[PDB]
Amino acid sequence: TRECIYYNANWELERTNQSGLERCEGEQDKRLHCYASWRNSSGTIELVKKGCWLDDFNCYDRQECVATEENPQVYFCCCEGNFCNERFTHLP
Amino acid sequence: TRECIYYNANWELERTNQSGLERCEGEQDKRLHCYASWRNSSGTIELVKKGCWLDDFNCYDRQECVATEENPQVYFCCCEGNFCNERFTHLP
Amino acid sequence: TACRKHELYVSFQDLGWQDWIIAPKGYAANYCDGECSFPLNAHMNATNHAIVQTLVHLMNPEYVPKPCCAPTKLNAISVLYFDDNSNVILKKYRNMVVRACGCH
Amino acid sequence: TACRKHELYVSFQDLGWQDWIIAPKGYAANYCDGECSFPLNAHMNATNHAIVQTLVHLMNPEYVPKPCCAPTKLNAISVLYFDDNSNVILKKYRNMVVRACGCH
Amino acid sequence: TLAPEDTLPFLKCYCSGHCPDDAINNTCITNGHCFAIIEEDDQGETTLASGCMKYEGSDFQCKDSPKAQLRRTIECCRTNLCNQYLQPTLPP
Amino acid sequence: TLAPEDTLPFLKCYCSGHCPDDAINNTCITNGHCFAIIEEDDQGETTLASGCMKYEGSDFQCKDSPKAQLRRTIECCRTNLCNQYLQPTLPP
Ligand SMILES: *[C@@H]1O[C@H](CO)[C@@H](O[C@@H]2O[C@H](CO)[C@@H](O[C@@H]3O[C@H](CO)[C@@H](O)[C@H](O)[C@@H]3O)[C@H](O)[C@H]2NC(C)=O)[C@H](O)[C@H]1NC(C)=O
Ligand SMILES: *[C@@H]1O[C@H](CO)[C@@H](O[C@@H]2O[C@H](CO)[C@@H](O[C@@H]3O[C@H](CO)[C@@H](O)[C@H](O)[C@@H]3O)[C@H](O)[C@H]2NC(C)=O)[C@H](O)[C@H]1NC(C)=O
Ligand SMILES: *[C@@H]1O[C@H](CO)[C@@H](O[C@@H]2O[C@H](CO)[C@@H](O[C@@H]3O[C@H](CO)[C@@H](O)[C@H](O)[C@@H]3O)[C@H](O)[C@H]2NC(C)=O)[C@H](O)[C@H]1NC(C)=O
Ligand SMILES: *[C@@H]1O[C@H](CO)[C@@H](O[C@@H]2O[C@H](CO)[C@@H](O[C@@H]3O[C@H](CO)[C@@H](O)[C@H](O)[C@@H]3O)[C@H](O)[C@H]2NC(C)=O)[C@H](O)[C@H]1NC(C)=O
Ligand SMILES: *[C@@H]1O[C@H](CO)[C@@H](O[C@@H]2O[C@H](CO)[C@@H](O)[C@H](O)[C@H]2NC(C)=O)[C@H](O)[C@H]1NC(C)=O
Ligand SMILES: *[C@@H]1O[C@H](CO)[C@@H](O[C@@H]2O[C@H](CO)[C@@H](O)[C@H](O)[C@H]2NC(C)=O)[C@H](O)[C@H]1NC(C)=O
Ligand SMILES: *[C@@H]1O[C@H](CO)[C@@H](O)[C@H](O)[C@H]1NC(C)=O
Ligand SMILES: *[C@@H]1O[C@H](CO)[C@@H](O)[C@H](O)[C@H]1NC(C)=O
Repeated sequence: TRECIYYNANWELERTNQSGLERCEGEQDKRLHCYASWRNSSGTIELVKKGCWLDDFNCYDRQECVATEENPQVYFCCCEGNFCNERFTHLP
Repeated sequence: TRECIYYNANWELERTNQSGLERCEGEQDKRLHCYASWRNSSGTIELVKKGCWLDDFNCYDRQECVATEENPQVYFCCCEGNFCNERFTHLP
Repeated sequence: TACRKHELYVSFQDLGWQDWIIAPKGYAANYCDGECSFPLNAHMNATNHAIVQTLVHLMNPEYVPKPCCAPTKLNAISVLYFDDNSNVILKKYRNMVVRACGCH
Repeated sequence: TACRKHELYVSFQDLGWQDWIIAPKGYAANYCDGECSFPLNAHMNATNHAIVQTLVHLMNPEYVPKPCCAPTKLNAISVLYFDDNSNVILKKYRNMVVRACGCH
Repeated sequence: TLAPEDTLPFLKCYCSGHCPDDAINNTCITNGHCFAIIEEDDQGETTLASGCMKYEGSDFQCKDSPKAQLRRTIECCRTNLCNQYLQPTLPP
Repeated sequence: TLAPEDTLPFLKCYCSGHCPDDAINNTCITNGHCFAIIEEDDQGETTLASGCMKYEGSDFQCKDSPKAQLRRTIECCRTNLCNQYLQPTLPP
């Protein structure tokens, strides 16, 4: 019953939506999270994909989208809640 | 898509039909047979159960209901076809 | 050796059920046997988790065992058996014979 | 020893996929292990054919082997992986983690 | 309305051998039968076991041992905690 | 319309090792990919194999061997009978 902010830079590739509000759909008795993944390079921020995510251990009871990876190619953060795909940070 | 003659002596026990025409229902790519089982004792014939039967090796391409068992408690014969539950015999 | 549906005919006469089974007096209950090894082909029907497990088995052959050759499709058989009060009862026993196999 | 869903966390870092898997960097793919012996209880989820096979194994312990402790319920996991042209792609890989187990 | 092989768990069985992760005070919530097996493994030491069946396939697992290498006796009672006060003895 | 993991079998793969019961003139009708594995078992004798994948899980089975005890190389081509004229060689 979750809801995230769906964003996709490859909308023209697969004939999909570049943004919008995505209502989450998942299995029963299972939690549903939101995810945000972007590209950071020398102070420039370029979001690639935001949306829904199935049950995952890495984002249990997190109210914000904080990426803990130390300098990966694409930053990723998982958050449990409603509309937690609004903002993001790279605090490791 | 088969059809057999459904007969049951215990109709009052399970609130079912004592006779009738039963349309067979089985899995796809599988054959469906009819079966007839009765009680024979010193020349007396008393049918107990006639109806449908799933895929079975014992009644491949048999156009009649012939019981091959040598003097069992309840005679049984399996036949492949449509309305092959009409008659039966005890030729071993 | 590979994941393969073998043939096995089990007779109720030698299974002690000849007293309460009118018919059939024995059916073909094909048993599933073989081994599942990398790679898992098209005919060796496999799941994503089976592939992941058989890939983990590559690095750690002792911690995690290989997937198992287990049935994937089953069919029911009709059985006309006696009751406790010598009553004839027909029942379609589900999941009795094996139609296919695969790595689980 | 019994049919029991064990716990196993497999990390893509040691599986050589760290170059094309953005996240997750490792998921809990519980593996299924144990032994299936007569009788098969309520929690050891079993089929009619598994019971028939484990009953035939009683008389002939050499001809027919015992049923196998294999998964019965599986769940999908979301994976955000790279493509061949360095394109980020999300996919829900089905049948990845084990939720239950039983004798097959 | 609903099949007896997928029947809602109501029966209560007792627990000495086969004993699940969530049985409380050695009590299994089952839907089939209650069973008590007195198999003694090969070595003279004798064993005991009392647990809950899954109903599917119990027709096969509730008759006496037809022709098995060891000797076993399994009583299938459908009364709550009937396997409690049960001490079988293998017949020669 | 239909998922790519349950895609209709169309591709044609060749057959030297893993070879099904109904492949005609060593030809498998598949829906995933065509693969050719040159694993040599422990003993100096070397082996060869060419067959058809099931597409599900091929993403894992189509990269090079990450860290395995023996050495293997698997080329996943989607062209009809591409694994035919393929002779891989394990790199040191
Ligand atoms: C994209 O990458 C840039 C560059 O790495 C990130 O800027 C970084 O922002 C963090 C915010 O916590 C800065 O860390 C903090 O900075 C100051 C001292 O400079 C102080 O508040 C703390 O001690 C802490 O170190 C970090 O310095 C800064 N990096 C640079 C090179 O200036 C940015 O956050 C990234 N954005 C996203 C959306 O990932
Ligand atoms: C119910 O049981 C009775 C009694 O066993 C069956 O009667 C039997 O009918 C068969 C028909 O083939 C007879 O066999 C044939 O009989 C004559 C010689 O008597 C001859 O045509 C053949 O050489 C062959 O032997 C059999 O003799 C007869 N039994 C008796 C005791 O008279 C009857 O068929 C059974 N009915 C059903 C529906 O099962
Ligand atoms: C994986 O699942 C598939 C699909 O159920 C199994 O494929 C099946 O394989 C059998 C054995 O070859 C096929 O039966 C044969 O088919 C043809 C019919 O013209 C003929 O060669 C034989 O008379 C025989 O009946 C069966 O058709 C085939 N099923 C399908 C849908 O193609 C496969 O066996 C499973 N894997 C394992 C390891 O069991
Ligand atoms: C046979 O299938 C059943 C049904 O899927 C499996 O039963 C499941 O067993 C697990 C492990 O005990 C249960 O999880 C536990 O449940 C309660 C929740 O209050 C608690 O004790 C623990 O926190 C844990 O989550 C699970 O609920 C249960 N499923 C059902 C529907 O009752 C069983 O494990 C399978 N057999 C084998 C051998 O795996
Ligand atoms: C996906 O895209 C469609 C089509 O663009 C969205 O429907 C509306 O499209 C118009 C333009 O035609 C936008 O201005 C609107 O914002 C879109 N939304 C609404 C509510 O009118 C559609 O909503 C998008 N999302 C989904 C889930 O289909
Ligand atoms: C099962 O029994 C019902 C009810 O008896 C059958 O319906 C008809 O019932 C009347 C008596 O009420 C009989 O005289 C008729 O012969 C029955 N059939 C028809 C076609 O009218 C019903 O047909 C039986 N069979 C099934 C499959 O439901
Ligand atoms: C279980 O047993 C404990 C002590 O062993 C007792 O206090 C309690 O009544 C029992 N509870 C349940 C839920 O059976
Ligand atoms: C298979 O090969 C035979 C000879 O091996 C040949 O005559 C025939 O063309 C081929 N048939 C098919 C269906 O591939």
